[PDB]
Amino acid sequence: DQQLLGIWGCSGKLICCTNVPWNSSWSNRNLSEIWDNMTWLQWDKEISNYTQIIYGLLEESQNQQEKNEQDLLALD
Amino acid sequence: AVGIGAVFLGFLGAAGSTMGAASMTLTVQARNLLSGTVWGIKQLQARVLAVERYLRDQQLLGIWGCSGKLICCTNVPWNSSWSNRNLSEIWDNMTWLQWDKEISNYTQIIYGLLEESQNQQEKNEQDLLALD
Amino acid sequence: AVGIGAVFLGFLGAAGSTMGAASMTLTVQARNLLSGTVWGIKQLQARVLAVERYLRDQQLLGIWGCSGKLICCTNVPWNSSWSNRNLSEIWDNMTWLQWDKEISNYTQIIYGLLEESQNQQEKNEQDLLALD
Amino acid sequence: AENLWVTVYYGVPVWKDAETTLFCASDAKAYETEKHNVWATHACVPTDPNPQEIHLENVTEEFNMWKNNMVEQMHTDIISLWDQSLKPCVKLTPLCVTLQCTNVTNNITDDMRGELKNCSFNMTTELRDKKQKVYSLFYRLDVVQINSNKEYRLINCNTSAITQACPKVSFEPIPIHYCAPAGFAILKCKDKKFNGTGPCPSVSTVQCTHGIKPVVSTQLLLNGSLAEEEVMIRSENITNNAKNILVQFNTPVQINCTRPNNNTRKSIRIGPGQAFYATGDIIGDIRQAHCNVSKATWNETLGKVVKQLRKHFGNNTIIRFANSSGGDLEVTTHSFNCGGEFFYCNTSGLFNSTWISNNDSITLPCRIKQIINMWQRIGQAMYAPPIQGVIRCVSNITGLILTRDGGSTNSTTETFRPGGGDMRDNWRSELYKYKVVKIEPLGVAPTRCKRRV
Amino acid sequence: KEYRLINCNTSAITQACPKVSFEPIPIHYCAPAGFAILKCKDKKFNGTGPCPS
Amino acid sequence: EIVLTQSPGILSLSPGETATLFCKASQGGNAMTWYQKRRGQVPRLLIYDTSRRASGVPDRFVGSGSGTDFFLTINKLDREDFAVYYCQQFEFFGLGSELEVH
Amino acid sequence: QVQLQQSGTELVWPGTSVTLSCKASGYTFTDYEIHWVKQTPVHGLEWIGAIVPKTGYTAYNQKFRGKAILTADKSSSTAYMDLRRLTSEDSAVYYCTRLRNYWYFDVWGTGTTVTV
Amino acid sequence: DFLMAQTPLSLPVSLGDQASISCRSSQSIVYSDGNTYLEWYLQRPGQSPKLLIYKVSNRFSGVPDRFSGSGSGTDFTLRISRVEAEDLGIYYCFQGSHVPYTFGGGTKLEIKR
Amino acid sequence: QVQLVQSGAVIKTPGSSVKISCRASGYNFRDYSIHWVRLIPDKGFEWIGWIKPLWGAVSYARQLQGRVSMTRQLSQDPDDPDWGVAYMEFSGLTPADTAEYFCVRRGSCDYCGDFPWQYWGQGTVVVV
Ligand SMILES: *[C@@H]1O[C@H](CO)[C@@H](O[C@@H]2O[C@H](CO)[C@@H](O[C@@H]3O[C@H](CO[C@H]4O[C@H](CO)[C@@H](O)[C@H](O)[C@@H]4O)[C@@H](O)[C@H](O[C@H]4O[C@H](CO)[C@@H](O)[C@H](O)[C@@H]4O[C@H]4O[C@H](CO)[C@@H](O)[C@H](O)[C@@H]4O)[C@@H]3O)[C@H](O)[C@H]2NC(C)=O)[C@H](O)[C@H]1NC(C)=O
Ligand SMILES: *[C@@H]1O[C@H](CO)[C@@H](O[C@@H]2O[C@H](CO)[C@@H](O[C@@H]3O[C@H](CO[C@H]4O[C@H](CO)[C@@H](O)[C@H](O)[C@@H]4O)[C@@H](O)[C@H](O[C@H]4O[C@H](CO)[C@@H](O)[C@H](O)[C@@H]4O)[C@@H]3O)[C@H](O)[C@H]2NC(C)=O)[C@H](O)[C@H]1NC(C)=O
Ligand SMILES: *[C@@H]1O[C@H](CO)[C@@H](O[C@@H]2O[C@H](CO)[C@@H](O[C@@H]3O[C@H](CO)[C@@H](O)[C@H](O[C@H]4O[C@H](CO)[C@@H](O)[C@H](O)[C@@H]4O)[C@@H]3O)[C@H](O)[C@H]2NC(C)=O)[C@H](O)[C@H]1NC(C)=O
Ligand SMILES: *[C@@H]1O[C@H](CO)[C@@H](O[C@@H]2O[C@H](CO)[C@@H](O[C@@H]3O[C@H](CO)[C@@H](O)[C@H](O[C@H]4O[C@H](CO)[C@@H](O)[C@H](O)[C@@H]4O)[C@@H]3O)[C@H](O)[C@H]2NC(C)=O)[C@H](O)[C@H]1NC(C)=O
Ligand SMILES: *[C@@H]1O[C@H](CO)[C@@H](O[C@@H]2O[C@H](CO)[C@@H](O[C@@H]3O[C@H](CO)[C@@H](O)[C@H](O)[C@@H]3O)[C@H](O)[C@H]2NC(C)=O)[C@H](O)[C@H]1NC(C)=O
Ligand SMILES: *[C@@H]1O[C@H](CO)[C@@H](O[C@@H]2O[C@H](CO)[C@@H](O[C@@H]3O[C@H](CO)[C@@H](O)[C@H](O)[C@@H]3O)[C@H](O)[C@H]2NC(C)=O)[C@H](O)[C@H]1NC(C)=O
Ligand SMILES: *[C@@H]1O[C@H](CO)[C@@H](O[C@@H]2O[C@H](CO)[C@@H](O[C@@H]3O[C@H](CO)[C@@H](O)[C@H](O)[C@@H]3O)[C@H](O)[C@H]2NC(C)=O)[C@H](O)[C@H]1NC(C)=O
Ligand SMILES: *[C@@H]1O[C@H](CO)[C@@H](O[C@@H]2O[C@H](CO)[C@@H](O)[C@H](O)[C@H]2NC(C)=O)[C@H](O)[C@H]1NC(C)=O
Ligand SMILES: *[C@@H]1O[C@H](CO)[C@@H](O[C@@H]2O[C@H](CO)[C@@H](O)[C@H](O)[C@H]2NC(C)=O)[C@H](O)[C@H]1NC(C)=O
Ligand SMILES: *[C@@H]1O[C@H](CO)[C@@H](O[C@@H]2O[C@H](CO)[C@@H](O)[C@H](O)[C@H]2NC(C)=O)[C@H](O)[C@H]1NC(C)=O
Ligand SMILES: *[C@@H]1O[C@H](CO)[C@@H](O[C@@H]2O[C@H](CO)[C@@H](O)[C@H](O)[C@H]2NC(C)=O)[C@H](O)[C@H]1NC(C)=O
Ligand SMILES: *[C@@H]1O[C@H](CO)[C@@H](O)[C@H](O)[C@H]1NC(C)=O
Ligand SMILES: *[C@@H]1O[C@H](CO)[C@@H](O)[C@H](O)[C@H]1NC(C)=O
Ligand SMILES: *[C@@H]1O[C@H](CO)[C@@H](O)[C@H](O)[C@H]1NC(C)=O
Ligand SMILES: *[C@@H]1O[C@H](CO)[C@@H](O)[C@H](O)[C@H]1NC(C)=O
Ligand SMILES: *[C@@H]1O[C@H](CO)[C@@H](O)[C@H](O)[C@H]1NC(C)=O
Repeated sequence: DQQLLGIWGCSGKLICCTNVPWNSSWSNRNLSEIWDNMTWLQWDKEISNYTQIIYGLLEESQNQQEKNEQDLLALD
Repeated sequence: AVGIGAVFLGFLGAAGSTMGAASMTLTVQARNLLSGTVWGIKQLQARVLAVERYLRDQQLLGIWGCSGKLICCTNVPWNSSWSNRNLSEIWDNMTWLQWDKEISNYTQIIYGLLEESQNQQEKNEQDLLALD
Repeated sequence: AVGIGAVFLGFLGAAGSTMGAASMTLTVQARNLLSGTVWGIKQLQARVLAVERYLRDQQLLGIWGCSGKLICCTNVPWNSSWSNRNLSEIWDNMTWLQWDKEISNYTQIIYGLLEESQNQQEKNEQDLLALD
Repeated sequence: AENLWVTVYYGVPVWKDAETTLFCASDAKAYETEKHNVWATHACVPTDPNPQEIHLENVTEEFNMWKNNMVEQMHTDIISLWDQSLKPCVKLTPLCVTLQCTNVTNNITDDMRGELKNCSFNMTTELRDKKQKVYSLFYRLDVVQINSNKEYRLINCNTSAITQACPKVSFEPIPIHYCAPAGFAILKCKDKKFNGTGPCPSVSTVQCTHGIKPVVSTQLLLNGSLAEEEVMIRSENITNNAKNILVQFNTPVQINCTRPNNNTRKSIRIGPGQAFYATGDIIGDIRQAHCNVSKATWNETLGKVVKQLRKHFGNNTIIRFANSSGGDLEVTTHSFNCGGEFFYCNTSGLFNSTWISNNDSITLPCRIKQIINMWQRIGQAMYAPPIQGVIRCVSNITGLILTRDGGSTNSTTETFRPGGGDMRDNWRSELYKYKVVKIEPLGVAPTRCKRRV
Repeated sequence: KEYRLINCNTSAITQACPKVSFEPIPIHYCAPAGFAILKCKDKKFNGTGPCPS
Repeated sequence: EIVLTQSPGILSLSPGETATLFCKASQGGNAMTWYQKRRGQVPRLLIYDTSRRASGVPDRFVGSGSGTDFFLTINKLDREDFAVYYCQQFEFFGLGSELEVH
Repeated sequence: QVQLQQSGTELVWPGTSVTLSCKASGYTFTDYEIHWVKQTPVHGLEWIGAIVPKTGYTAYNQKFRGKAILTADKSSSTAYMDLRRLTSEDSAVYYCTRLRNYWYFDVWGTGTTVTV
Repeated sequence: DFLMAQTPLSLPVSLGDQASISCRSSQSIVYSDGNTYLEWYLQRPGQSPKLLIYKVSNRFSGVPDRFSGSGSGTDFTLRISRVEAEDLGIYYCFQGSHVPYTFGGGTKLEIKR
Repeated sequence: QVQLVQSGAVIKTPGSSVKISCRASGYNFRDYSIHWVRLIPDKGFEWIGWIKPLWGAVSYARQLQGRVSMTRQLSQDPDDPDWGVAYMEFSGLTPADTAEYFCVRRGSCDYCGDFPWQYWGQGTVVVV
């Protein structure tokens, strides 16, 4: 699990962000209802099919971020 | 003929110096912390106890604000009731052993304070990047 | 019928390519590094030797400036006496194996240089946040 | 720009040569065979299907089967599991006793010899105070004469202990897939022609080795993997003679082997809750075990190997064969196991030919021993239980193990003799395509970018 | 009249050491780190299905 | 087969000097082994694998050579160094070179 | 429309060098992996090699090792197979074909006979 | 390396009858995604190879449901419900799972009288 | 240490057969080869043959086949796993067979081959 976070953008932050938007086809739930209505168990059983897509998307997005940051510090 | 600076830079060499000059080495201590028919059982539980300790300390830093920096800061001020020592004297007068035996009662308060302070920092940073 | 890009992106697939194009994959190598009555002893010491290796490499990055970035920079310039190769040729001409056999003598100098440089960076950052 | 900055790279695809342990994995249909009658299922983890084996390009790697490891620890592990398959089994320490033996009921030839002896002896019972009189049959090759009358004994009983194999466990091979732990990789030379030393351009990595069935054959390695198109010969140094020559020939050649005798076993209770199996009666014709191969196939395959040899020994060269010179009984033959019972079977009907620079079969007779000391241990022996019925088996002969003679003093004939000796020749005929390498990540290289503050 | 033990035709036999006792002691089972153990605190629970408490 | 030929035959020198024994093989490509035999004594290996010395061998014995031409050079001849010397490849033998006290 | 516009039929000498072209037609060039199929009457079909259009990453069969060299033009969207030091076994029909990853060959070009 | 023995290598059969080709690999040619990437081709004499069967159960988009495939592990079976004059050419079992890719021998479809 | 005790000199008639033992001690006898080699004066050395005692797998020189015989005996006890006995029965004696014989063992390094014979016996001279 530490390696899965390490290949992602955050190592010890324990609360992260990224640069891939949420596909509304995954959830189509209201933003207000998800934080004040559901538990993590039923959230897991909802999003449990949409798995290993989001993982590879995080890998791809921050790989692209790594090459962009390398390019920006290479031009400087 | 070997030089005295090498055994100053040796493992646990700076245990007798002041803490301000002992700050100039930590990596040797950190590196020697890690790895360097019936008996292999005892060997093996010793090795996994060592790495269990290492992961516990890495996790205690990971829940804190600094992961690999090895020299950190935070956002909780020092309570003068803990120490009431001069700022000049602590870095050039005392060793780490007597510093540990001084502050050894004031333990698990500061730990929870670091946890609380950077939890609040996490929610503040989430709020600042949420409004943006 | 399977595609050639998949086995390009397979484990150790880019060992023959140039290093500039082999830069486009490291995560598969890193992931396959980690985990994926008498005999379980041998099993068990193999597993803990693997994680001992992994912790050694994570610690060598941790004492360096980068922990999870997997692509780093630093503040020590490249000595041209080490390589004296053109900048264009190294990324589009050589493989990592022959690069390793070229630079394999110049080892443990660069390690200590990284340690020294970012130790100096740590004390400079401490000084800058101390004056503020 | 011109201030080039060193940068690290973690997870560089790069390796070095190393030596480490392995990972023993088979298929789940070994676990379908239940109650641990299959050996290598206690420790042997179930495999996975579709194992990853992906190609690698523009790559030159030097291999060696002779300074290769993983045959060493495999030779360790097989004898280790062999001894793990005996500690549940039963000792025969009460059995070494005076044996009243005599000839088996047969029309006896005064000049030839029968190979079965009727031995009656005292034995313990369930109870201590009761002694009993029991008989069985034995081959000539396991009793010797002690000293009028006639009294024999087992040959091991002056010098070693002895253990019966449990009749639950079998001795057929199952394919062992060796695998490497995380942090290592296994390479494979995919070249067609590879004498066994030096570079191989066509390589590919793998996670687990292919199917390896463990055989035991002192000559004439059986059921092995065979070559692609040519017949290949491999060695370490062909001009050295005492080093062996491995011959992997292309097309498999069938062998039939049988013991035609109908065989009854008999249980004997040694003591409380003990057991012992022994050859009871033999129903039918007292016959002799043997093996057969096809004549013209053997001729054609020998023609192929003589075609392949003459590259190494001069093109105008006479090559002939001889039977093996001598030594132990189980190196004068090839020695195999069939249905859980061993055979030491004479091979002089094969290596007796010559070759010039220009429906029938071959039958060959066998012998059957019960007690063995395989790998030549110091006080360790092994009894083999008698099995029922009439046993035959069919195997694909795959390779040969040869030795050039020490021919000095103006000879053009360079005759060969088959001699195996070490089992590690048989093993090195299987893992010759592989080697183990250690991953070392965190390479380093200059580039043109400086870290900001 | 001559008797024998019943096991002695078919099995071996071991005396228990008179040091060791056969009284029970309470065994607390526990889970390693990474697992948890749950407990249904309901009054009525026939043994299958949901438990709210 | 492999035929060995030793060129110096009988080499007579004074002690303390250097000397060079030479051997020549029919087939090139393999290694060369050197043996010393003194008078009425058990022989002794000097050089194996054409450059490696045996146990108890002082490094005033230097073996070299390539192809078919192979060198056995001795620096600072001790009197005990004056003996008979053989070259062998696998089972074959040179006929022996005699180092003699001039 | 969607067609592998191949090169012309080549009638060459032994030992010479030649270049076979394959223009992608009617689709996106820079994503669909290009393969080459040898067709002799004696062996039938053989796999020559493969090239990635976007990165130029090539991999060759062991038979063709040094025999064929793959280049590609992202501008003219055209794969190129350089065939050097030709022998009579090169007298064959070379097929340009395309796939995407984990899928099949859908489009099959003309098939260019090169006779040595 | 992962070679394909294609039986038969030529199929003379009348019109309307079924067709069955057993192509057997050396061993498991299954890729790590579970799919046994075997493909079946049809090269007419004088035309390009049109794909019959990819992903053995599946069919080519446009090639009819007369065609089908089965087989696993080693033993593989192309099946055709009825053989036509449009079906003529050469059939191919093809290991499409690893580089280097291997073709089978091909099966020249013709008409037996 | 490695000790290679032969037996002493002996005189035999022509056409006879001689038997030479060689007792090796100080190492694991089941692991290394044993070579026989000879010395005729004014003939140089001549190689005889070799034996692996693990099975007694022998190989003889060509121009002496049918004449020489090599056997061995291991030490089978759990107390002395070191000493072993090689033999050589040389048959068909001629007066040209008057020679000194040696039983030798190779060196034990990693780059040691087989013919660089490190350890040597004291020599057994037979006159016919
Ligand atoms: C080179 O490679 C070949 C290919 O594998 C190999 O040949 C095989 O050898 C093995 C062992 O010699 C053979 O296995 C035996 O086969 C017989 C026949 O039954 C099988 O075949 C029929 C028809 O093919 C099937 O219908 C049937 O289901 C079997 O598959 C079996 O009778 C044997 O089983 C007995 O022995 C086992 C050993 O443990 C027991 O587990 C088993 O339960 C049986 O023993 C029981 O019954 C006995 C009779 O009452 C009794 O005496 C026992 O004590 C016990 O109670 C066994 O499966 C296999 O068939 C061969 N393959 C082929 C195609 O024939 C070569 O051996 C190999 N070369 C070398 C040198 O090893
Ligand atoms: C591996 O397999 C091979 C062949 O399959 C075996 O080779 C043969 O082995 C036998 C003995 O091991 C060789 O010797 C023969 O023995 C026969 C039996 O001898 C008895 O009977 C005769 C009278 O018949 C008595 O005089 C004698 O004292 C014995 O009591 C002999 O009869 C044979 O003689 C025949 O050949 C000679 C020579 O041609 C003739 O002069 C005779 O008249 C007679 O026809 C012979 O002596 C036999 O020679 C071997 N065959 C070959 C081709 O050489 C191997 O023995 C076997 N390996 C092992 C370890 O057993
Ligand atoms: C039977 O044939 C095999 C294969 O030819 C042969 O094995 C090789 O022997 C050499 C002995 O020189 C081994 O040593 C290596 O040799 C190479 C090439 O010479 C070099 O890389 C090394 O030696 C060099 O370096 C030394 C130190 O400076 C120099 O003194 C020396 O002259 C060389 O320049 C290295 O040591 C080699 O490892 C083996 N290879 C294998 C696969 O076994 C074997 O020796 C032959 N048998 C006999 C009995 O000679
Ligand atoms: C191995 O040797 C043992 C030695 O004990 C041998 O066991 C004995 O064999 C003999 C002959 O086979 C047995 O004698 C027979 O016993 C049966 C049972 O009681 C009788 O029915 C037999 O009588 C027949 O033959 C008589 C001969 O005159 C006739 O008169 C009569 O009408 C019957 O036809 C015969 O007496 C003896 O009992 C056994 N003993 C034991 C304990 O088994 C064994 O046979 C040998 N086995 C082999 C494979 O060589
Ligand atoms: C099995 O065990 C029995 C019991 O020990 C053995 O029988 C005994 O054998 C000895 C010698 O063979 C007998 O001694 C001799 O007896 C004869 C007959 O009385 C006598 O003439 C001699 O002078 C000598 O005393 C002994 O009596 C005999 N005892 C019994 C009870 O049978 C037997 O030899 C063992 N083996 C077999 C194959 O049965
Ligand atoms: C087994 O086959 C391998 C090749 O698959 C052989 O390796 C190489 O063989 C060649 C010629 O057979 C050797 O080339 C020679 O090199 C020397 C010096 O470089 C040169 O002077 C000669 O003229 C010749 O070109 C090459 O050295 C050799 N490589 C190695 C590492 O030995 C191998 O020799 C074969 N095995 C045996 C025992 O011969
Ligand atoms: C290789 O071939 C040779 C020649 O065929 C075999 O040598 C032969 O071996 C047999 C078995 O010993 C000899 O038979 C004789 O048997 C009687 C039995 O009493 C014995 O008294 C004799 O002294 C001799 O042993 C036969 O004479 C012999 N032939 C020759 C020419 O030596 C040899 O056995 C074969 N190798 C193998 C492994 O079988
Ligand atoms: C070996 O001999 C035994 C003798 O019992 C044979 O077993 C008998 O076979 C017949 C016919 O198959 C049956 O009617 C009997 O019931 C069997 N008896 C027993 C005790 O099983 C056996 O078939 C013979 N084997 C061979 C290969 O001939
Ligand atoms: C090895 O082969 C030779 C010849 O192929 C066999 O020689 C036979 O010798 C006997 C002498 O008793 C002759 O009667 C035969 O005619 C010879 N055979 C042939 C084909 O001419 C010799 O027997 C073979 N070795 C063994 C052990 O059988
Ligand atoms: C020994 O090897 C031969 C090699 O031809 C095997 O024969 C073929 O085996 C495959 C798979 O085992 C079958 O699909 C073929 O039909 C076999 N060919 C023939 C002509 O039967 C043989 O099975 C192997 N094993 C034995 C015990 O002979
Ligand atoms: C154990 O005893 C047996 C028989 O008493 C020995 O075997 C024979 O020993 C004689 C010499 O006494 C040899 O001539 C035979 O060749 C041996 N036969 C076999 C089959 O080995 C055996 O050597 C003894 N072992 C020990 C360690 O004492
Ligand atoms: C999850 O996906 C499966 C098939 O992928 C589907 O059958 C199931 O209904 C899905 N579950 C939810 C909660 O959408
Ligand atoms: C530490 O605390 C204990 C009680 O909490 C007290 O008795 C002791 O004196 C303290 N030590 C120091 C050095 O203040
Ligand atoms: C590496 O260094 C050693 C000595 O330090 C030298 O002998 C060798 O030639 C060097 N290798 C390269 C490739 O420069
Ligand atoms: C017993 O065996 C010997 C030697 O094998 C034999 O001479 C004798 O004929 C056999 N039979 C009898 C009844 O003694
Ligand atoms: C030996 O024969 C082969 C063909 O059988 C030939 O290619 C080779 O040149 C010959 N060698 C010599 C030295 O004549």
